[PDB]
Amino acid sequence: DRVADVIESSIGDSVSRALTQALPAPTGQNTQVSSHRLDTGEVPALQAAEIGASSNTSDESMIETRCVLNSHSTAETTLDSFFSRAGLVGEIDLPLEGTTNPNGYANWDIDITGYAQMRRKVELFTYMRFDAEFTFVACTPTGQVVPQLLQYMFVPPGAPKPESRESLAWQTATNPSVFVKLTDPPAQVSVPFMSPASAYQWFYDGYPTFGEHKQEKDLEYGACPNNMMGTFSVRNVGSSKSKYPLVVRIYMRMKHVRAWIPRPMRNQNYLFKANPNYAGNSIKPTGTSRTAITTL
Amino acid sequence: EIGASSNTSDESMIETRCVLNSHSTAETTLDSFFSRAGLVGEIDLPLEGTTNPNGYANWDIDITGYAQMRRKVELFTYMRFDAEFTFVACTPTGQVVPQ
Amino acid sequence: LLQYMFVPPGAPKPESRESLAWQTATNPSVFVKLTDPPAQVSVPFMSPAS
Amino acid sequence: DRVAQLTIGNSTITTQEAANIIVGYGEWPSYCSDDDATAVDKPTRPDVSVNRFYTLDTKLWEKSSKGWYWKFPDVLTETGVFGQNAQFHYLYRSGFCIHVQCNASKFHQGALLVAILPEYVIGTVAGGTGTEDSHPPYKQTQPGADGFELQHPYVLDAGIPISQLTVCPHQWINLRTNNCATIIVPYMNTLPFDSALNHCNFGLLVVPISPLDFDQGATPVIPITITLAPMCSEFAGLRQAVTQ
Amino acid sequence: GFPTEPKPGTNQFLTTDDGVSAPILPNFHPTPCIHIPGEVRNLLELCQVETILEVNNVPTNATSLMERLRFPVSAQAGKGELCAVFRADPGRDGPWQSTMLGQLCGYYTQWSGSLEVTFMFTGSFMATGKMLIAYTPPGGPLPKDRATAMLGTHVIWDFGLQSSVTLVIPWISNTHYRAHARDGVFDYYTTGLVSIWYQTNYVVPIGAPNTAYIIALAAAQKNFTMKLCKDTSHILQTASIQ
Amino acid sequence: GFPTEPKPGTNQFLTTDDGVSAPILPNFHPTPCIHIPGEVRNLLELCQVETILEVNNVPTNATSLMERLRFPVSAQAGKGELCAVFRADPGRDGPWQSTMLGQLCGYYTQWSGSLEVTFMFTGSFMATGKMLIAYTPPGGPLPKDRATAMLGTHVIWDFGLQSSVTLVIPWISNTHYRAHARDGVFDYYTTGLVSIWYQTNYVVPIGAPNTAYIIALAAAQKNFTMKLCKDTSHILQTASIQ
Amino acid sequence: GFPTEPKPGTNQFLTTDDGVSAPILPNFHPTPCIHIPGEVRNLLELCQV
Amino acid sequence: ATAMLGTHVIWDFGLQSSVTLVIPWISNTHYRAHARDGVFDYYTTGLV
Amino acid sequence: HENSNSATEGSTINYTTINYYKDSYAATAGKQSLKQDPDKFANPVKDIFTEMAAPLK
Amino acid sequence: HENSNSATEGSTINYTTINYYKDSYAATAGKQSLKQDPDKFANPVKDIFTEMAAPLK
Ligand SMILES: CCCCCCCCCCCCC/C=C\[C@H](O)[C@H](N)CO
Ligand SMILES: CCCCCCCCCCCCC/C=C\[C@H](O)[C@H](N)CO
Ligand SMILES: [Cl-]
Ligand SMILES: [Cl-]
Ligand code: NA
Ligand code: NA
Ligand code: NA
Ligand code: NA
Ligand code: NA
Ligand code: NA
Ligand code: NA
Ligand code: NA
Ligand code: NA
Ligand code: NA
Ligand code: NA
Ligand code: NA
Repeated sequence: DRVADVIESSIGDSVSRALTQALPAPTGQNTQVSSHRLDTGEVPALQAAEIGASSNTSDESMIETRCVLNSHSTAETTLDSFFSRAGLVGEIDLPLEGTTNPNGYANWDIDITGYAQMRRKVELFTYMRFDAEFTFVACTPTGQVVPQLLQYMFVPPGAPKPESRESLAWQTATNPSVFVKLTDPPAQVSVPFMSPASAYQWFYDGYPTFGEHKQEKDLEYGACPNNMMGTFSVRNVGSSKSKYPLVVRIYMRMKHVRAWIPRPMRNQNYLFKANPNYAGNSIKPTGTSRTAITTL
Repeated sequence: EIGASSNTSDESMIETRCVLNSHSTAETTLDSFFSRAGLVGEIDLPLEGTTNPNGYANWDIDITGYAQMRRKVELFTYMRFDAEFTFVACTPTGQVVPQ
Repeated sequence: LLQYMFVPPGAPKPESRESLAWQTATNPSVFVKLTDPPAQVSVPFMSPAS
Repeated sequence: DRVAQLTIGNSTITTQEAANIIVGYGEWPSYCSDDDATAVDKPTRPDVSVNRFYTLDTKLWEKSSKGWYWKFPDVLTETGVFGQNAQFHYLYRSGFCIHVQCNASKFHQGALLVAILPEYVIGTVAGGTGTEDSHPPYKQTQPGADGFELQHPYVLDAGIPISQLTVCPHQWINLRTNNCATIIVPYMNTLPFDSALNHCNFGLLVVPISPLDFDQGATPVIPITITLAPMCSEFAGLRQAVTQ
Repeated sequence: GFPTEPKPGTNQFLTTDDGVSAPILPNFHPTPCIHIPGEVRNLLELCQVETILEVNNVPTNATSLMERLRFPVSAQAGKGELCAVFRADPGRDGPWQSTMLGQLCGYYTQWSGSLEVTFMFTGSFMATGKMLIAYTPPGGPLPKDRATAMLGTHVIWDFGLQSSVTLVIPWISNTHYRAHARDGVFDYYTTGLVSIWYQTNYVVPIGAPNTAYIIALAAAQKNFTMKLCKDTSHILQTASIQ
Repeated sequence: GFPTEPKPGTNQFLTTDDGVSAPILPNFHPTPCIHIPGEVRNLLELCQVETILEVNNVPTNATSLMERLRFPVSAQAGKGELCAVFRADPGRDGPWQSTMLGQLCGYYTQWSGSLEVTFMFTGSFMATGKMLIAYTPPGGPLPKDRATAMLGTHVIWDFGLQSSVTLVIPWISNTHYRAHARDGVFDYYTTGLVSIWYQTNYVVPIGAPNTAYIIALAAAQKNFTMKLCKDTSHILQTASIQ
Repeated sequence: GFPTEPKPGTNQFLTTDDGVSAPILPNFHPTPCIHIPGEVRNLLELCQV
Repeated sequence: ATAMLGTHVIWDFGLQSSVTLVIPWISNTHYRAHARDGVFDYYTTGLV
Repeated sequence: HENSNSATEGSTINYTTINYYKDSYAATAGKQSLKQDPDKFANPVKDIFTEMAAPLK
Repeated sequence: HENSNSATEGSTINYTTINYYKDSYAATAGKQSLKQDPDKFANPVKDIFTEMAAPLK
């Protein structure tokens, strides 16, 4: 009734065959007693790195070990323990006089790739899914706390970005906004995972649009819209110039973190936001160097 | 001409696969849409001028003075609801004063 | 507004007010105003000895 | 265990000096679930006509070679029936079985690191000084089947250490031990399907960590050939053929 | 008193925070709710209602605005001539801006689901013809001819007693959701292109008009969904409203 | 209202405090999570993956950086000559800085557990030889000769079909955990020293290279653990990132 | 929010107050406690020596 | 690069001296008459 | 108990809200039931027809 | 009850969190299950081998 290669066919299997399983490991593995072993045929110490797998040799087979009941916790190395720590990811200036946002408002493009510490950590993984907690610390350039009322507004991509302090966009009929005084403790808020993808990508090896990819448009290489969450806008809630110069530091704490595919950790200094460019004339070694290989 | 939208489905227009759609429809409920504070009034109490210069003002309650909020609600003819009013006060420079 | 930061041995100690170390991507930090009540925090037993 | 045969489609690979097989992240390629999918149109699963071994260009290993790389969905977009489907369809999905082969003699020596780096984004030297925000050209980000040579292998031309590249599915070709590396990669991306033209899921890196060497008289031409086969290929969103 | 410790976020006024607030009128009881027809429970109910799609968004003249609501079709030369073209993108500047779906989209950052466009032929009873409406998924440049357009999702429409035909723009995306597509980088979320071609020709007898019009109505399918509220790109106000 | 009494710590913003915060988007639902290969659950999973250890961290030249990844071995004079030496300290400046383990350590103040170093011989098939890799626990100065190095933990490696050998640096410490070792007082937490010696000699026939290289790969054992998060000693940035 | 009313003593820092304080290190686990001779439980143990 | 698009086998020299290329029966007809130049080239098997 | 004076009192829809006052109109917006009636606006025809059928018979 | 919109919804890992809002992505990070899969990156070999054996047979 039906061709055999179609019946016995396996095209369509949606379940991923996994060769490994995640086991409970709340503490470091214990060490078991070991005695001398003088025999042929069994060679724990000999490996073959070509295979691409790490050595499975254990302490017990290399030396005579005692019994150690290891009760050291492995909890502080979970993804949440590692990433759930607020760090600086943005900094906005609202000076009185200058060429940088001198009209009492600013539009910060949401991108946590502007600061090395936070950036290097997250770039340890290729993909990451998480909720976050944003905290906004505001004050003057001297650290002085001033009696000023500010308005922070999240402008998702597509919404109208304010063009002035008195822009109509500040009506926030739908965008989420926060009104705080610099005298109040830093505003804090919870953000969900808002990407149209299943996770954010710190690395996107491709282009966002089709067509010819000429020199002028190489600016778009590695730009993934699934990571472009919109803009963060700030302003003096008023219609006149503020009496003080302001600064807003943005901190981010990740929660409910999932991460996939680890990568080599940043080796060279960061230069730009949208890419991994490095100074070709100042390529420094990963670490420290010495005089001779036979001397410390 | 009948006045009813097309009832044609994807399945009858092309050969489709099976997709188990688990995308929520919660954010398009009326409460999700309208339960977001927006500017509906603005009152000035200046020191010198021709607009409420005697230290008091009477704002006629009408949420129809601002376009964003107004356009949303005018999507429907009738609406019944409770509301939460928040009053943000400060000087014209955004300065917080002990008043 | 002040910033207190706990720098465990091995972490980079700030060399200036604008040091990059103040990013506290991993070190625990506390931001307080002198007008707020004194900052208070709990610390565990963090010695490698018992 | 040193010998092996890989048969898929109408192609068969043989080897008598292998070093086992690596299955990237411990997962075999599979088709897309009905709950992981979004595109509603029924996909095409050409099977045998696209899931077979394609042998791309050969490279010459010199005593001074730095290393090469190939972006993957890409290397095949202009070859066989796989390429045609990748051009006619908007959406593509598939795993790969990569087999890098390079043989010498019992008197030659050297070691190649063969690794798979997902989302392998290329960076530039930034004009040397690091003040110029330059970007890699199309010819370098998507080199095609001819692959591309690394200019600064130590940092993988992306500011990251090659010494840690082993956290990725890899294998080595140590001439005194084996003459080939086999790595099986599942479909990895944050989406169930994606464009085979605009996006390159991963990159294949072949880099000499221990320089090739031999005494004068032994054959000096030591090639490195790349053979690869798609697995569980699925395409959707049919239209006219698009090259890029 | 009971030991407490206020955290960051204290005193802030979050526009979208859903908390409790002191009631101004104790024991107040609202007017009973009579039964009123046409109650809406979810905005998706509106996204499924077809509204006129301005495919002919060309005339800007003061007197010619009403003609953006329909596009012409007429006797040709029989070489599969192109009739009309437009992007299928719902929340993008263009034809979809005249639809209720396009307007509601403006209030959400992302959407997902199949769309549908119904074309109604308003020619005379004696007029005949067959058209080919094609939908070209992403990556496919605007088809140069019918032979290229027919390679994508399409439907051959035959004019007859049933005046309309429905082109379903199936949800064919790489991502689960699409953010609004704009020129440049966000063109990553483009849906594709729609193009009407003459399958055969607009045929008519003597005594019947040589030009008739088609009205396109667009809406969403049952699997359509939207998420992440935001404000529409436009604010209908210039100066203070008096 | 309910009698309360705010305590010290009120209004402070503790970077690592794990509390609740008002959600900005009510009823928002995230994109479903597809299945993605290579998911990480704990960083210790990465500390067990071997990465190249730069034992030959001597060349700093622009063109010679790739040679720090492997060190030479060659025909000697047969007097148990020294080949290479390096500290076993994971989170200390030196060879371990090139490894993933060394990098992840930088993020933790303390660690505990056995370490392992696998040496892969990349000479020719005709090349033979036996090496003695020794690990000298704390207090033991850099062994002056093989006869002194062999008094500590060691392994005699014989080159053959199995190209590699694994030296296990057993956890031999006085304290349960070790903080990162540096010069001076913190040298209290030193792990010891590793040194490769020629057990016999690198022998080869006519026609085969007189110099071959060894590649060292290092990682942690199953009993390895880390605690007390901190920032890495280095920040890869000089001026603002544009 | 929930109606509250702060009383006198608010914000004060009492040296001997035994309250709760935010932990600086989440999921941190201290070094196990080995057995050590001469453990003291109460100072009165010393007043008798 | 063109030959590899058909049925093939990559042969690696080693202890096992030989390798077998199987020329699978891929025909339109159930049987093939002897192929000659000209019209009967209709029954050609292919090329190795 | 508590006053039943919210705007949604007597509605064929269930709500999960929080409150601290005696007047229920002070309660949070809460979560709600996800029922929908597309036909009310999209297919308000008297004599319903199938999609397989020719609308005008 | 409460919205199930946290980033870890539908994960083969258990969490103990605290929350005061209807949206679960606002909950604390909480404690989590300590499962690990080293082999996924350290031993992703098709045909696993013992440590007592000679890797290449
Ligand atoms: C007053 C309300 C303010 C609300 C602010 C909400 C901010 C939400 C930020 C989500 C940020 C996700 C960042 C993830 C990825 C990076 O953008 C990309 N890797 C940059 O290339
Ligand atoms: C200090 C207590 C202040 C209390 C303020 C209570 C304000 C209550 C406002 C109810 C507003 C209902 C607005 C509804 C409709 C608009 O007025 C009309 N569409 C205008 O034409
Ligand atoms: Cl759109
Ligand atoms: Cl150390
Ligand atoms: Na799957
Ligand atoms: Na072994
Ligand atoms: Na091991
Ligand atoms: Na244990
Ligand atoms: Na403006
Ligand atoms: Na419909
Ligand atoms: Na469903
Ligand atoms: Na500094
Ligand atoms: Na309130
Ligand atoms: Na009171
Ligand atoms: Na009191
Ligand atoms: Na019908």
